[PDB]
Amino acid sequence: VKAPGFGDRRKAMLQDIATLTGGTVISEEIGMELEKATLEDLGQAKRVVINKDTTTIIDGVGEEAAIQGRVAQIRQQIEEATSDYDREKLQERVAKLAGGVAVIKVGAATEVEMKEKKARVEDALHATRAAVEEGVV
Amino acid sequence: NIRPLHDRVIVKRKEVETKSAGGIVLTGSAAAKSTRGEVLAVGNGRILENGEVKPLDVKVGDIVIFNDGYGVKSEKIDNEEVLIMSESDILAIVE
Amino acid sequence: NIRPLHDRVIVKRKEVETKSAGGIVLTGSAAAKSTRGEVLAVGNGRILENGEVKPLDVKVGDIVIFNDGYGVKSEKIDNEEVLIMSESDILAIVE
Amino acid sequence: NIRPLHDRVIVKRKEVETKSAGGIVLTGSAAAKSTRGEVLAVGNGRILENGEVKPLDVKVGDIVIFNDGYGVKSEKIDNEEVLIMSESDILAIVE
Amino acid sequence: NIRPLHDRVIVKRKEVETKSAGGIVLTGSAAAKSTRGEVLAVGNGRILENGEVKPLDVKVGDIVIFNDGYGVKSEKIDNEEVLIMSESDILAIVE
Repeated sequence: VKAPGFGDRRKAMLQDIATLTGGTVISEEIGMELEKATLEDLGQAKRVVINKDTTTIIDGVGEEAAIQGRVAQIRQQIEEATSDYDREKLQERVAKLAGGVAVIKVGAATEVEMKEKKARVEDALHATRAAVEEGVV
Repeated sequence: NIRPLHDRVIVKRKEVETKSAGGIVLTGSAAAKSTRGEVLAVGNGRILENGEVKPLDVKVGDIVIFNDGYGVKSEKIDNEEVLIMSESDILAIVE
Repeated sequence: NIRPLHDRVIVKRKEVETKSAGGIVLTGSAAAKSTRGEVLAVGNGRILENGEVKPLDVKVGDIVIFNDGYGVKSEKIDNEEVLIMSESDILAIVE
Repeated sequence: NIRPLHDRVIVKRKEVETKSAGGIVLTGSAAAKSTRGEVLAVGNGRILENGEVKPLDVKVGDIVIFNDGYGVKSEKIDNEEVLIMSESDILAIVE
Repeated sequence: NIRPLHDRVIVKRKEVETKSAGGIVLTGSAAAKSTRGEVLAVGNGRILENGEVKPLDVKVGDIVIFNDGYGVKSEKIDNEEVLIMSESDILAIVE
């Protein structure tokens, strides 16, 4: 499969996968060669499923301390972010490493109803996040 | 075993050193391929114009410095890289 | 039968191995043409400047390592690929 | 200790002078590398066609002027750069 | 003092004339470099195939005409430019 991400985000994704599966990334700029790779440099998992579009890793073998440290570093990088796109991407990374990703698909007969119901659902999601964050009156 | 013909010598290239004049580690194109090897097989000798043959000056077991070029060939014997190359490309003998 | 002239030798290239250092099958440009062959016919010998002829050092039945190049030529005899090539291109004799 | 083979000579080129015809300091590409060196080791000699070997005309200890080329090779021995190059590239002997 | 080796000759290139066939002064690329020189040092002689050495025909003190080429080298000795080049590039001897 191909490595997700373009540029430094590909590095972030690969390093996160290595931490989750307990492996080591083989790269030129760190000082190792692919011919010198051994069993220790390969990560371990329980189930891996690939299809036409998506790849998932199930039950990665890794000590929780590494994941906690990595998500702490990612949270620290989040705290010093300006753009909304960057904070969204780093929050997605936190969800991948620590929690999960949930998708709500709106159903409607036509397109105008689709758009309005989607807007209402987005407003409800934002309001629920704010209410969880700061409380209600 | 493998024996050469005429004035060809089989050598095993030395491992490339990683530390140079201290603990600094060299990785990449800075560390070039070693120009030193141990002689493994030596042929009978070059054939002169008259017809007689003269034995080579180099002996098996010594370390020699050779000039890699077009005449130097790399072959896989005993699952190991060896160099089959002419005696004229041997430059000097260490010790 | 076919016999060469002077210092030319008939060899037959060995089949390229499909598995190397294990059961992994190698297919594509990685599997290069084998540099080992079986000698079939050997000529009388090279002609020296003075006039006499010296026999070759290689004998029919041995396994030799040769360099593919411009001098080496492929010829179709008796529905079988064989190589016509000079003795000076032979590098070493196995066993 | 390192000894050459046939007609190869081990030399150590002199340091490039900085002051030329006075106190004017020459720095950059104007100061060409020295073409003078000190011979360190000398091989047995060239091998003639008939078979006997003739000693070199250059002895260890003298200063020689050599012409750099493709055959001149630079190697690191005793953590010191030396030049391995054929006797035919020696032009003249100083004093 | 500097002595050559084998069949090399030390010559001193003569100054290019400024006036040609009259008082007209020639300046620029029209005035070609002089092809005449004064021999300074002559080596022992070219080595033969058998092993004997034959002395050069040119003697120190004569004026010779030589052709400039890749084998001709210019060296700085005694703060004076000299040419180190093989005897084969000598074309003729004046007087």
